[PDB]
Amino acid sequence: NTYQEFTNIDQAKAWGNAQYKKYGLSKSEKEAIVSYTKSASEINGKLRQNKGVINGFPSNLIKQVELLDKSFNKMKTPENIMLFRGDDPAYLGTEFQNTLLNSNGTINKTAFEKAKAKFLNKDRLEYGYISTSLMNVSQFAGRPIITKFKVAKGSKAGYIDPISAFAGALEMLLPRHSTYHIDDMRLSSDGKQIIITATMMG
Repeated sequence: NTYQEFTNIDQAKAWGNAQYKKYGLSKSEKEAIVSYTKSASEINGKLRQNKGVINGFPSNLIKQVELLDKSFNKMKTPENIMLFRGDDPAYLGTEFQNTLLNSNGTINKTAFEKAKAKFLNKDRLEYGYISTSLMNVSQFAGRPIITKFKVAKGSKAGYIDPISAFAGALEMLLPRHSTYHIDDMRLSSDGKQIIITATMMG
C-alpha cells in the first residue's frame, strides 16, 4: 500500500498534535510516558537483558511498563505511515561496534555486507519500546543507520511528543515486543549511512 511520509515539520506537528488530543490518556498513563522519555535507555535496556520478562523489575517499573503497554489501547495510527529512527553501530550487533565505520566516517562496505547477510529479508524482534520520529529529523543526522518503518493503519502507535521532556523529535512511540521485517538495506548517496526499510508487524 501507500505510506504517508511527512515532508514538513509544521504539518507533522499539526497532525501529531491532533492525534494526541484524541487519545484521552489517564493521568497515570501520561506520567508513565513522561518518565519513559527521561529514562528510555534504562527501561529498554532492562527489557532487552531480560527478554521481555518484567517479573524481577522493581514494582515502580513493573507499574510503569504496564501503564505504557495499556496506553496503546488508546493510541493507534489512523493511516499507513512512515516512521523514522537513528541508530549507532551496536544496533547491528557487538561485532559491528568498532567495525561498521571507516576512519574517514564512511560505512565500511565489507561490514555493510555482513549486515545485509545478517539482516536483509529477515524478521527482527525488539524487546524494548521503539522511539521513532515522524520525519528524518536532524537529531540523528550524526547517526550511521537510518531506519524507515512502514506502519499500517490501525497499528499501535502514539504521538507522545506533546508530553516528552525533550524537544524537536516529532516523537512517535511503538509498543514493546514488536517484530519487523527488514525489506531493504542500501548505502546512502554520500556513503555515510545505511538506509533500512522495514515493515512493522504486531
